[PDB]
Amino acid sequence: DFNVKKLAADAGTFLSRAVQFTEEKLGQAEKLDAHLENLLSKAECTKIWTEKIMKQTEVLLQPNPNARIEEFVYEKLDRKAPSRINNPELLGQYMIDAGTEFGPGTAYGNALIKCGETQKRIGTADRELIQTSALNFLTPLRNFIEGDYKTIAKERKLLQNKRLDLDAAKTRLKEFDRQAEITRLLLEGISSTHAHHLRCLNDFVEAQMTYYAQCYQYMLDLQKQLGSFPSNYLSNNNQTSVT
Amino acid sequence: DFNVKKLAADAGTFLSRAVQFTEEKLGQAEKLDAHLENLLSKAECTKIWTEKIMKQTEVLLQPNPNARIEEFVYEKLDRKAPSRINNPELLGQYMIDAGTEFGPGTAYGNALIKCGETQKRIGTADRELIQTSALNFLTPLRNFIEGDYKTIAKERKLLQNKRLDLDAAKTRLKEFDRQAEITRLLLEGISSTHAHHLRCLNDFVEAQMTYYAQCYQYMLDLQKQLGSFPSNYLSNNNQTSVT
Repeated sequence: DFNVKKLAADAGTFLSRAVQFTEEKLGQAEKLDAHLENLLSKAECTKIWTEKIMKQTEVLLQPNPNARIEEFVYEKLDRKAPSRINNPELLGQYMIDAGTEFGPGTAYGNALIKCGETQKRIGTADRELIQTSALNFLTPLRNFIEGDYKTIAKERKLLQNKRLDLDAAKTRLKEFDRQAEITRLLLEGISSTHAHHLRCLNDFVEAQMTYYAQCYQYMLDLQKQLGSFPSNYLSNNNQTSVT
Repeated sequence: DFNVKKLAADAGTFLSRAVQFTEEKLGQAEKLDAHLENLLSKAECTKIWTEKIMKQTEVLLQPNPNARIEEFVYEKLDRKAPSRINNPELLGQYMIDAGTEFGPGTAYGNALIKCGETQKRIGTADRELIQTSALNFLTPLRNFIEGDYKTIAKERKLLQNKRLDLDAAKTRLKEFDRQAEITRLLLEGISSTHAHHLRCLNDFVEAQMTYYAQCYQYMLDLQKQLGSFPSNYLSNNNQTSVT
């Protein structure tokens, strides 16, 4: 009865320390009073959070910092680059050829090109889905990464550089005021004036959302375009079908 | 200017952690809520404080736990063991022989045995000083070490033993009440009912104090017993002296 005791005694420490082992892709700022160290740590969480949503919409598997390495490389122009081909275009690309190869004297000939044009028009919607996820969700946050975030990192880097310079200036008894003011104004701008990312998430969920209803209400029309075999080919003299 | 910065940068951590490196001679009790862990830590400080005053009166150098090792060994009976010989007995032991060897036809013959009997009667006072420091200051605290402190350590040892037993009894869902009551009554007895050591320090300072005035007022009598040479041998026809 002592093994299952000692088995839970050194496993509680392993279960308690299972958090601080991963989820790191950048450095850490210099350890300033709690009014400024809390703003600097909140800036570090704001940096890791603003640089950890854009890894999520392009690939479909993002549980790891490999998607953050995929996010750290960035692209501004879309020139000489087409859309990525999706599942519904390829779900109808063969079926067009299968419908013109199978046979026209059969009720599948009024049926396979209906599903083929259905998949080929969900193909343009999924071509739109990769564009509305990359133009209003990937683009302005990336331009804010290479915009004022370099200015914020520059002002806090010169803050942490010249803080030790004024430590040298004040500790010998007998560039930090203006730099700390611009840095603290940038930190209070990215904490208090945070009306930049509520709209980004609230428009990203609408940009994902307004494709699902369109392709659903287009796939509802396939039962109307395909409803002739429970009404006209149901009464066929060759075979009966499902009503 | 960066060396004296880094020199006073890594040295602040060494100056901040210069306390928790020594002053330990026993173990530590098991880490219970703050009402009981604070009483257990107060019991640990009460144990280290009650077992760290008796090291101080016998030896004259106690800055270290070597005096605590000298304090951990304890003695009850004083049988076939005389007093330790002190400085004033040995300050007059030769001077008796020097006075009976030097010469009686000289005013030092009325002077050296006066200082010799002075040092030989400070000798009995310092023989008394080792007894009043070992009988009312060393003895009852040592009898309290091997008295109810073993009972306190036994009740808190069975508390910390059967606390994990009732942890085993309560964590498996679907001897500690009475033991914790006797233990908590002993901890609240050694915190709240602490009218045991005010009298010990208040009598130890009187036991040290009432030797100093006795030997001072006895050494004041040496100027009266030795005042005949500024009055009778001052008017000697051989030589004059100091008045």
